[PDB]
Amino acid sequence: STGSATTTPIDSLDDAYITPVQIGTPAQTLNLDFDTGSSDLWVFSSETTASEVDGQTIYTPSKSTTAKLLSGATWSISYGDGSSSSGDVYTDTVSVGGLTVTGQAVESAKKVSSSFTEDSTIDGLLGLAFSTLNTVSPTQQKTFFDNAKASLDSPVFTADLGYHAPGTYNFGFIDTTAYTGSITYTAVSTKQGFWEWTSTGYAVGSGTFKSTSIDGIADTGTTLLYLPATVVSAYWAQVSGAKSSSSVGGYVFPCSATLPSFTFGVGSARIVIPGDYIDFGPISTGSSSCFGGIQSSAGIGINIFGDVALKAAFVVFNGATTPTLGFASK
Repeated sequence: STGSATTTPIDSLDDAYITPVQIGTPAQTLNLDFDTGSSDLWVFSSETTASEVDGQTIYTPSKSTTAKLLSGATWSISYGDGSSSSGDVYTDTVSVGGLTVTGQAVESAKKVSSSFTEDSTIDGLLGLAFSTLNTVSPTQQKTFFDNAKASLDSPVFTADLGYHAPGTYNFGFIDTTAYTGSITYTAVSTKQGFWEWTSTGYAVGSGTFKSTSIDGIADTGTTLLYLPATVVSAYWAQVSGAKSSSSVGGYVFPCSATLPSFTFGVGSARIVIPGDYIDFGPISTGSSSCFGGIQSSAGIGINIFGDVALKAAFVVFNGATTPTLGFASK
């Protein structure tokens, strides 16, 4: 089997991407944030505290003839941005782009933090990291990809995120029309539960490539590109007037600037992020200070190849017995 679904930016900045997901019988379609940095499929639901729902579409398990309470199971998750959610668990039929999993753990939110409430466009998350990170207790649950894997034509999914445009998540096949050149594959460590890999270096604009190992995670659920402070300083030093602002929370730059590109290495191959992809617009409405799309990871503990980086590539998440990542230009 295979699946193919379009993923759409939630706003004009590509702050996140939503993909429609069918849950239950008859189908209830919710728009989920596919997140290769986490491993829980959770939704706003009929159980979510009413004051914490503000425009989201909710899953109502009592209206699904295939929903079953997973008795005793609870979940609770905290994300790197400080947001969180928690609740109980049903199993139900879940379909993405024509690919159906029966018995998928659907984690129903009883509580969500304010940033989720405040984002009316995201009805939940669909985790695509390794199932060892799944938070369901006392019986850990498998991700959608893990449950689908054996049925897929090939044990892979691909992320093809658009810049200010829709893109595609495919399951079970590699669309050879969706990229240029060849796909370069690189090793993955699953020791932290992430799609963790080592970039071979970087360049700023037309500058020379610096060969240096940068360990980080391919994370579709993170908006920006978070890299070591040395690398980020070298980038922003090429933008007149750019500075790190403690009050804003990162590097800002004059909105009148033209940003240089940023290149990252995948083995001997190179992925070029155009400068425009690094512009996240005014820090507040009407400001001439703009927020940068490349930020320091120094306070995180891990480097994160988020959407800014991934949207410049066609990315293969290869879930073979020994997982690997593939990157191609497009």
